[PDB]
Amino acid sequence: SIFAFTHVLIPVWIIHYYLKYHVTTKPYTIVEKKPRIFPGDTILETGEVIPPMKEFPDQ
Amino acid sequence: NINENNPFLINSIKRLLIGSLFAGFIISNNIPPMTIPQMTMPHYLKMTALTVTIL
Amino acid sequence: MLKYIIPTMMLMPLTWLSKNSMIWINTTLHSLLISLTSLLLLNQFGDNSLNFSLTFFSDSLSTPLLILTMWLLPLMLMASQHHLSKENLARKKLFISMLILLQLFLIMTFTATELIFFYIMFEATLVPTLIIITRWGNQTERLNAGLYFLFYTLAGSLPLLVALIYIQNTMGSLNFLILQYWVQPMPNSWSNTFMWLACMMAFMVKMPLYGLHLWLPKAHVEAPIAGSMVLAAILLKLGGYGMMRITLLLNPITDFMAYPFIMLSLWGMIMTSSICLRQTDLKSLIAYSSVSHMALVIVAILIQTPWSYMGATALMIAHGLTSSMLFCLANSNYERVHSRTMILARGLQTLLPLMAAWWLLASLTNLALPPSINLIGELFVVMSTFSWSNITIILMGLNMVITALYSLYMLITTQRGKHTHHINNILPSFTRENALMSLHMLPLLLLSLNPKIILGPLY
Amino acid sequence: FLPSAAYLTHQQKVLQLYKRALRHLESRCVHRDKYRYFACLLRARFDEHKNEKDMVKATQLLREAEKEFWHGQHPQPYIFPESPGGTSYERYECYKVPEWCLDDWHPSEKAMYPDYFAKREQWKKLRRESWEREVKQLQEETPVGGPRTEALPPARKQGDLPPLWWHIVTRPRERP
Amino acid sequence: MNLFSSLTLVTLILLTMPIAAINFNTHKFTNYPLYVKTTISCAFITSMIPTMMFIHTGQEMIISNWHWLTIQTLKLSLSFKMDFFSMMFVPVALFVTWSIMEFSMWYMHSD
Amino acid sequence: SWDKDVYPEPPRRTPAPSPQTSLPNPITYLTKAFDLLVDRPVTLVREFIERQHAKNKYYYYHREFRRVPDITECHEKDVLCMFEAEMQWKRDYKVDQEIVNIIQERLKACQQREGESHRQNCAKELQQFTQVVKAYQDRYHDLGAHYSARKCLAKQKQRMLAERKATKEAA
Amino acid sequence: FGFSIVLVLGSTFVAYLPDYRMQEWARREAERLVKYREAHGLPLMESNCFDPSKIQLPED
Amino acid sequence: GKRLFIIKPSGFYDKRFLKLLRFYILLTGIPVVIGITLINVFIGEAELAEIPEGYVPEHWEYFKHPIS
Amino acid sequence: SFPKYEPSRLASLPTTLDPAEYDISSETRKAQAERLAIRSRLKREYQLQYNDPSRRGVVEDPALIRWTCARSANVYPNFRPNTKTSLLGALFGIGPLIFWYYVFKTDRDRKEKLIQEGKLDRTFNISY
Amino acid sequence: DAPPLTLEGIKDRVLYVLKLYDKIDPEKLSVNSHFMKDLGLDSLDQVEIIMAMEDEFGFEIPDIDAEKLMCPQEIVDYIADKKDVYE
Amino acid sequence: SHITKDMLPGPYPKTPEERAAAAKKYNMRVEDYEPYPDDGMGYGDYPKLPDRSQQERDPWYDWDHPDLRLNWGEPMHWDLDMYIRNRVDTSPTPVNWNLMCKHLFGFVAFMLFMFWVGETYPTYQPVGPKQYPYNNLYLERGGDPNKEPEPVVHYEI
Amino acid sequence: GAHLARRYLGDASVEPEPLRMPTFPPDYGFPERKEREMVATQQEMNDAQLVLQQRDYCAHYLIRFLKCKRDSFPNFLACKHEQHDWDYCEHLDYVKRMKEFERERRLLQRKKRREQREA
Repeated sequence: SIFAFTHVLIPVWIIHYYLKYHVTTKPYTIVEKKPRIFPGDTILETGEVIPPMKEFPDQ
Repeated sequence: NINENNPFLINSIKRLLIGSLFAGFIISNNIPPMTIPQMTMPHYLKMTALTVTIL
Repeated sequence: MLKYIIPTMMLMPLTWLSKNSMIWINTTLHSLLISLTSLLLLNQFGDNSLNFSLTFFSDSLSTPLLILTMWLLPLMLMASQHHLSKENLARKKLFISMLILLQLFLIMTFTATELIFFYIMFEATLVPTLIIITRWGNQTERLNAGLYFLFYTLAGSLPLLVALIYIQNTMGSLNFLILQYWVQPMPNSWSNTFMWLACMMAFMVKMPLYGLHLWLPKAHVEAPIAGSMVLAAILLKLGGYGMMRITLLLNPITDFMAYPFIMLSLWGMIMTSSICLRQTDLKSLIAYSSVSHMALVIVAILIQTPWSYMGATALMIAHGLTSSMLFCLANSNYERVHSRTMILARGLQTLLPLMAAWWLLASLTNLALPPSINLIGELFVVMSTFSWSNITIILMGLNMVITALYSLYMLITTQRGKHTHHINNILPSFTRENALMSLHMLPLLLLSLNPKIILGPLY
Repeated sequence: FLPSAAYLTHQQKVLQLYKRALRHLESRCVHRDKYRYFACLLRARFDEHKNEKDMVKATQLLREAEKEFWHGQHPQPYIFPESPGGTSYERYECYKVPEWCLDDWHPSEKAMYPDYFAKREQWKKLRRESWEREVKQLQEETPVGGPRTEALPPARKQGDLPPLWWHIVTRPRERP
Repeated sequence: MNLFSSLTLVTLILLTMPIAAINFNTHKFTNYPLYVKTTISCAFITSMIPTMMFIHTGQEMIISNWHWLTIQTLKLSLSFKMDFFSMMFVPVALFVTWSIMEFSMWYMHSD
Repeated sequence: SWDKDVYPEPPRRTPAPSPQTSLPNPITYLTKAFDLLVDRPVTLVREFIERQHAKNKYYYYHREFRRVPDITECHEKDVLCMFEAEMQWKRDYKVDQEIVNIIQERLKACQQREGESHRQNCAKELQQFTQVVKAYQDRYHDLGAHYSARKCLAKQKQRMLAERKATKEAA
Repeated sequence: FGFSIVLVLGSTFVAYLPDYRMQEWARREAERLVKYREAHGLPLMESNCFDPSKIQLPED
Repeated sequence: GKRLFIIKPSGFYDKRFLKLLRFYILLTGIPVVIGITLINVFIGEAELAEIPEGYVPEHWEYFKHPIS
Repeated sequence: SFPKYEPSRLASLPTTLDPAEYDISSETRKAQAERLAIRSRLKREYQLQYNDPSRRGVVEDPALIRWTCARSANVYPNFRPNTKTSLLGALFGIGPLIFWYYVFKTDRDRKEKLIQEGKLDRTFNISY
Repeated sequence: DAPPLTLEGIKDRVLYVLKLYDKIDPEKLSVNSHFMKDLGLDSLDQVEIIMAMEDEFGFEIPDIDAEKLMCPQEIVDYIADKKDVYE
Repeated sequence: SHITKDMLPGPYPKTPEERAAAAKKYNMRVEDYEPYPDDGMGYGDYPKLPDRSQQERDPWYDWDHPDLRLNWGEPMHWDLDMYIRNRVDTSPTPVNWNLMCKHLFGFVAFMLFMFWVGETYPTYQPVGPKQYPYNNLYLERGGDPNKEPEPVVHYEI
Repeated sequence: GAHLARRYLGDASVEPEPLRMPTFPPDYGFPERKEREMVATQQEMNDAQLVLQQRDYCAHYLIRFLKCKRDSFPNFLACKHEQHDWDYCEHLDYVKRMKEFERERRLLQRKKRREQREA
């Protein structure tokens, strides 16, 4: 599968070589929109929790 | 000269009716809900779609 | 710069002391090496222009146009055979050396500090072009064309000399910097009105504006390909270059006194795009395309925005390349069939098959292809004139619609639908023609990649 | 407005009106058998006064026939996909290369196809063989000073091909 | 994250190679339609996965570089975003156009 | 590397995904194969390249400039004075346009990070944007094409004279 | 001598060249000056580019 | 007994021009790309150090790329 | 049984209901006979100069050349400036020009007055 | 899109759909036998015959050529000129 | 070579000269050469023709130029550029022209009139306002960070 | 409906014209009844990236549904009843808005006709 080899590895290798180094030396490059945290979430990064959501009632 | 013994065209029609029977539900199910649905209709305003199409 | 002038001097006796069937390769190779050394000029940076040999200096108003001339020379030197190969040795060598001397006075014009030196090299640009078109026009009204040409360009550009001399001995010298750094604002009495109207009217003649424009299309359609290309691209964009230089004076009155030329320019733009919608004689449509673009350039110079000046110089360079190329395609079709009319040579998708690729590419660069330099120039002119007034955009967009319409008419009428099947003399396309297509449409796409080279000194 | 005759006769004109009305009734009427019914009704209407020879009453009826045709014609007539205005209408006029050309090739690519070019050489020799004398004499002897028609006579005289045949024999296949 | 940006840029750039293939052709490939169909199929099956990432969590991003003619107070670069519309819009069009590649193999076979 | 005090990156937030799934997990197998097939060999080639960087090294510098004094300290004509003065002013004008570009890049980044909630957590950057552009609009804007420096200073006199008569009428 | 030594060499020669009209200099100068202005408390891009202490306006 | 003679316009001059174009960009396109790659991967770019005390540099030592 | 189909400048009257193709006179058929004679002679010389194997260039069509010289540069002789010509000239040239002049003076005076008020919405209006 | 055409097959089809139409006789109906002169049926039903051939073979024939068919052999001549029916 | 006298100077007077000349030179009938006449607009002494000419001229005549509808010898109609098929279809329309434009303008005016009547007369279902709690979504509108929190709340019903 | 028909055909008085809904004062047919729980916890609301015109009532249910829809993605039809509950709560919210409109309608009707009968 030489075709599958070239067309899912060689531009992938070149573009991931392109997307770390040069483009991160560019400072205001690619920016993520943040995942949306919940009151029943903690944080993977350092680890600090949020108090949960309050009482439910009148359903 | 009615002839449709073609693997290509049965592949294409095959896979597009596949995408035209299930994939609308595959899309519409897990859309990220970016609006507020109305969902509280009277009578003859949700039935009006099927009513108009049947008539 | 003097190292760019003096080998153009020494390139002139090349054709003289080269024997027959050997002049061609020599002139081609040597003018192309001059084109490399020309592109070596680009040292310009930041604060100042690069100024030396006291008569000489280079802006980026002058660097890209100078490279345009010193690159459009050898292209033309190759372009102008098959219509004088069967002429004699003496007139052949005279033609080539006349073109070289035309180039020399062009570069002298583009690197002119002193505006009197500019005016001398301006009409020095004029005088060989008449001899070229009148001796090798290959039609029957070329005589009247040259006569109209010289009297319009002189009599418009004549009192400009008197106004510049008046400037020379009422203020001091005419260094462009000492024209700058010293310019006092001149008030709105009537003599200032006449002086502004003199300078602007001379270059209005040269561009042309709408009211003085039948100067051009006869001179285009009754000229050889060399004179037609140098005429269109280099002469009209030279007029624009000179206006960009001389507009630095008389600032605080041209707001008051530069209304009616905008109205004449825009209504002439619409009328010119409409008159090139319905003519025969394929050669004439590109001349009226040139008049449309130059009217837009004149709007761009009468407004005084850096957006307008960047769009102005980009529009100049791009339309010089585009109209020169499309003139060369028109010449190739006319040398296929000795007609000069349009509707006789229908077809030509089937036969000359990859000629269609170059008609497509040239006509889309005329269309404002969506990354093209033509689109960049027209877009920033439209932005700046919308800031000038919020109502002008109807005429701009209507220009855009009619420009696309006549471009597509030229595409699908000359080269679409049916060979007329009574022709039987059209050959396959030679390698020289495709070579000229390549030599036109490589620099336009390379400039489409990185265009920040060629925008104006108001960068 | 036609090649042979200077004008169309009245019987011809009545006939073309018949074919136009019948075609538009095809386009009007689906299911094809009620079409057949209405077509024989139309043919009955032309049977109602078919056997009359008052030529002035005939052209009176022809004028009223043109009026009654234009009153109820159909907007988009069903035209066949090779007709004028049709779905194709010289579709492959793209692929219709003339045959005066094909000889501005290269001798390598000419040597790739030997036999067709040898037979083309003997065709071209057939053309130049009997072009001058027979064709030009039959066109400068048998016509009048004013030709007064356009159908050219065949070469019934002695020998070779009927005159002026090159671009009419050598037309392409209309489906390459 | 590397994965999302890298896969969307390669779904752009895998729609570049057949133009390079005819530009380096100088032949008569009798399988160039098959080539274009299979590179379209590969582009869709590499593009559906970052949409799956979008609906799994998000990480909804813009990429931009290669500024050109940053003349006055603005700048303009190659800049494009993947969000809701730009994310879920693409694989639909890829699937449709892959089907049209099949049908144009058949319907347009004899030209 | 890039200066973070001038390109302010807000505090990172990333939640840990907690299934509660038994399909399970296409993206985990995806990113495992992605790391092992893409991230490792590109890093090996890049480390080879950086050893080739570390074979022999260069430097390039910032072209620092002095401060030539002023344009209000040149005389009537004095071209050799005004040349220094106005190339100084034009270098200020280039770097000032780049300041506006940096503020605009900050505003783009603030807009994209906060996503679908625009109207909070971008107040300070929009406020400093309107401050810098009020400065720019008041200072360098309507001078047209042939700025030398002198039309800017005539604008400067005109504007402060307007505000002088404004505070006199409202004093 | 029109493509292989002219076009491609001109393409490399205008591909990279100095900071044409002083670009990347202005990037780094702007970065240093904005770091300075937001460190030392001063307002970024103060108006009145010439000091109004150095003016003598006409009066009434 | 089915294949015909499809009349073609020509292809010889066209493919000759395109082959000469691709070969004569290839002649010094590939050495040019190989050279620029060898330069910017086997000599490195540059470093961003500040002006040291008491040192005056020349008009170079200001540019990232070494052929610049 | 119809409203008798008035023509227009565009809706051309087809050959059925002319009704001039009914009262055929002598000179009508004489004209059709001579018209076929003209088309016959022109196609005869065309097909003669169209089937020649020695023919190299185009068939050199004189009527297209004649019409080109008519539409291009034989406009100006003849021409006398009459009442109609001059009035339509001064209308089509100066009229729209002076119209656009008035509308541009209108918009520019409105803009200068509004920015002389001090309240133009120049909240940020940089690229002028 | 592959219809094969030949001489005698289309001669068979033209002769067949003339045989199917009723008010002619199937006895004296030769390959080259006339329409008006010998069968005796008039002009109008002759143009209905021309309509039948057009409605069968998928292209109109013009009224300039509709005057002059008059027998099935000349019909096969004109259709073989239309579709270029030779090898 | 080409004669200067196959061009067309001057006008049409007198009645022997130019009429015999234009018949012999334009290959037409003598009386059917009709000049414009001398309106003074230039226009030479070139004929007037019935100007529609292109979706007429039945395609089955089989002349020379198969799409231009020409005959190689013809007066070559003056506005021919404005008339080639792909430009202006002056075929006879199946109804009229006045009646066409009357129905079109009537339908456009009717729909815009009912649009205006709709614009003054909206729809609404019996629906309250969308209750936004925090002073009508304040501190998530355009701004005012601590200037004026202005009390407006909703009440249970 | 028929109220729309009355508002365009009969009088324009008795139907209150929309999008100017509070005309009668509050706590007037209430007296002493308002709680308005609103337990979305505004800080966590804004720290969540919900859209404007979604920062609404019952938004805690939406937060629950987003929690389960994040936590169970390739489960294709697991998260049903939470979004069902959000639908039900916003149904009740629409009912409350209908109650407001008909309260205002009957106030305008009965009040203004009692007033303009006895005056």
